[PDB]
Amino acid sequence: CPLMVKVLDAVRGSPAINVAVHVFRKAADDTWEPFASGKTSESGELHGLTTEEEFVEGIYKVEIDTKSYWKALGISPFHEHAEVVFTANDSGPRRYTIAALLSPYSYSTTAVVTN
Amino acid sequence: CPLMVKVLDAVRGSPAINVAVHVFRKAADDTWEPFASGKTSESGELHGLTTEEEFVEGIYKVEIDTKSYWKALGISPFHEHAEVVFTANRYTIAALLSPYSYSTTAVVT
Amino acid sequence: CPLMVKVLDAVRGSPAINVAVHVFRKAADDTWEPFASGKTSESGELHGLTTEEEFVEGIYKVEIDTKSYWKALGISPFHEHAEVVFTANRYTIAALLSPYSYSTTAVVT
Amino acid sequence: CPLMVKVLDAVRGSPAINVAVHVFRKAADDTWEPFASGKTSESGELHGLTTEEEFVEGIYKVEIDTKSYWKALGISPFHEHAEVVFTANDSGPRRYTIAALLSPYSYSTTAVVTN
Ligand SMILES: O=C(O)c1cc(-c2ccc(F)cc2F)ccc1O
Ligand SMILES: O=C(O)c1cc(-c2ccc(F)cc2F)ccc1O
Repeated sequence: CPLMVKVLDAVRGSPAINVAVHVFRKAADDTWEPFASGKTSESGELHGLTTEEEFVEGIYKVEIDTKSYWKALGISPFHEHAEVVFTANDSGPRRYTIAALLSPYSYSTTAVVTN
Repeated sequence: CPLMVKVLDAVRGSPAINVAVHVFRKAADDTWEPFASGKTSESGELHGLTTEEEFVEGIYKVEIDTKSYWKALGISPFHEHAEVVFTANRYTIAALLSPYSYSTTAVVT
Repeated sequence: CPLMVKVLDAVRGSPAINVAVHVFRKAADDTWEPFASGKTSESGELHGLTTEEEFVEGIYKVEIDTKSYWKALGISPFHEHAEVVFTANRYTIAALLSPYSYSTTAVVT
Repeated sequence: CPLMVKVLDAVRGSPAINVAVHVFRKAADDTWEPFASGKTSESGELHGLTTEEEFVEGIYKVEIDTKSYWKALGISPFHEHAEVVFTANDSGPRRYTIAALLSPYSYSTTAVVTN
């Protein structure tokens, strides 16, 4: 599994469950094409987005729909969403985990990149 | 000054200086229109982006060119940039930068 | 002012006001001795902890009473406090607070 | 496994491997007693610190030896270590993951607490 997303909730100390995630890939003509989407599980994880074959070199945008998450919990947050934009697989294939930690007026994002 | 940006470097424990910042406002047709831009100062701060008059309610995007910042230091970064997207309904957008990670917070006072 | 502390609230997007901060210096016998203390201001800042004269090289501990802060808001927090331990060899110790998480950074200029 | 520690490296985008972790428990007389210790694996994780039976109610300090980690990589970091101090199991037993994200002049810590 070459692209995984993990989301945690810094207010509740829990995984962030059922968070919508949209992934896009920058096309030849510089527009963002829909690549893959899904939502985080009970463990705050989203797997199965893509395959090794499909996940070619490119610039990818991972959009985490944080606003809808916080709104469902009764919190009016600051951000519309958390976007993570990165070049992937430009010196051959890697496995990426995009991790986000969410608070209503703040988020943090890191990537763990392995061979 | 209703909107300011502050950027810090988590590797060096310093302001992140001369970092390009571009701000956009969402247009009626769902396009991002150029609003304001600047480079962070010696103190890692960017002031004077806009005025209370022009900073009306709307959806805004603040894009921080983190890649160029790391590249000028000879450090390979993960992200293409750091984007902060919010509805304006004083705003300080702060970002703390590492090569493979960033945090962003809004202080609204 | 060689040492200042700044605390922000990540739930409200605001300075964290009236937060108790205690600073200690490590003694020769490996004990923590009381050095300086204060409460954060309306801007979430604590200045005037010490002087250049007294702020000599050594190991320092900055303890931020985050538990009391959340408790006064009716929010059950995870941590007892936030501790920052460093060797002093201007220092701004910043902390960004959530109920189950905090981040701390040092800006040294 | 009721107490786990996970450590990531924000400079390299990798788990933080072989990081020393010391856990203490506040004793009756207000001193910190050695509870458990170990070091993070190739995945940046430390498991097997304690058992359900031993991990009673109390105030625990988890000390992550970040300075030694950064020094081994040629970086002179700001902090001596990252300390996480918390009351555990005070409304019955829980499972705790203490997560840290490390940069030379900054760290972040969150806890994920489950039943
Ligand atoms: O599985 C993980 O890698 C994980 C990670 C975090 C976390 C903590 C701090 C941070 F800045 C980002 C994170 F994704 C919090 C909890 C967690 O379980
Ligand atoms: O001026 C400020 O508001 C400031 C802020 C930080 C900081 C710390 C942690 C974090 F997640 C984000 C930040 F921008 C670090 C240092 C700092 O001076």
